[PDB]
Amino acid sequence: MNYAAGLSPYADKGKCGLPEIFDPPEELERKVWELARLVWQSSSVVFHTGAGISTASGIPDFRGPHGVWTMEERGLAPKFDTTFESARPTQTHMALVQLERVGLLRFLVSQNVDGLHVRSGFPRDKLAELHGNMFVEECAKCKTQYVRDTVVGTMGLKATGRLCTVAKARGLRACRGELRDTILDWEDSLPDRDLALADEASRNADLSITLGTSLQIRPSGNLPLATKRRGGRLVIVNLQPTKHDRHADLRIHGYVDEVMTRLMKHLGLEIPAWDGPRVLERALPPLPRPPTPK
Amino acid sequence: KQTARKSTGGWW
Ligand SMILES: Nc1ncnc2c1ncn2[C@@H]1O[C@H](COP(=O)(O)OP(=O)(O)OC[C@H]2O[C@@H](O)[C@H](O)[C@@H]2O)[C@@H](O)[C@H]1O
Ligand SMILES: [Zn+2]
Repeated sequence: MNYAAGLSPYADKGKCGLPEIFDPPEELERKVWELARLVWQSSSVVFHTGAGISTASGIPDFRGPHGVWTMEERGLAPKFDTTFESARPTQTHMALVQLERVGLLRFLVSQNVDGLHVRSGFPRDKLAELHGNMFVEECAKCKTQYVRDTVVGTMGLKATGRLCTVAKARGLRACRGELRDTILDWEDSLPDRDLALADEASRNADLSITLGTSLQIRPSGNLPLATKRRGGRLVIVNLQPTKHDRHADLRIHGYVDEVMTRLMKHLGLEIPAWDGPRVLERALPPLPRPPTPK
Repeated sequence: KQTARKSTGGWW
């Protein structure tokens, strides 16, 4: 049904529709408290997010019980409560903006194309959008990018119809390259610089925490393992199983909004309210850490 | 070394 967007029909959709698992309240309470300890005691924390952190906004995931691939695989279409334009950042989106402001998040690697991290105000220089961003187009000639307020209008790295305006020939001519969407199709190369930065942050983290991804798509799904190579720790947060459950130092099965609400509570940090779509290109210097909670 | 394409597979 996605083709349509003229996307490849030859993808391997992975394991779709596995049962959800829910930790009982007491265990969960225990786990989120342990998470806070890890986040406070680690000096370099990298988060990795997937489609599961945008479900509370009305965007479906891919392989959940009602995921877009899960439904397709069984001959059904999925259902969209919201458009990408009208989607609102969730409490988890807003929590990550705050973590970064206070220095508790070194970097954020996302697989999501819904544009919400950017639109929530998350600074672009701490973010790798490894699979693209429905609001971003890019010059085929010169790689310069343009962030738009509306979706760019194609997927699969196709010409959007606009042209590049960067200055060429010592100021005499415009680039005029075709702008293209940045939505990777199946088996496209990841963007070099986002991957190189995501890889660097993952290899250097001493804590990687995954949120709302079943980790089945590489290489983004393999980045949280890099941390374990230097003896850092891995935390997986997800309702379904994930491909790398056996490497987790801490596994939490619960709703991300609920997990991040509590985490912030233990950390002493309010979750900012969202004003509306606001692009921040570069991080501010860090606000000071809150009073040591433990 | 090893590919940087969006797909399903190992990390080794
Ligand atoms: N509110 C929630 N809280 C916690 N977990 C959740 C929530 N909502 C959904 N989940 C879980 O989030 C996970 C999302 O996994 P996938 O749908 O596989 O999405 P993701 O891992 O981001 O997919 C990777 C890639 O696959 C692609 O085809 C698309 O390119 C995508 O970027 C699912 O396992 C689902 O159980
Ligand atoms: Zn250009």
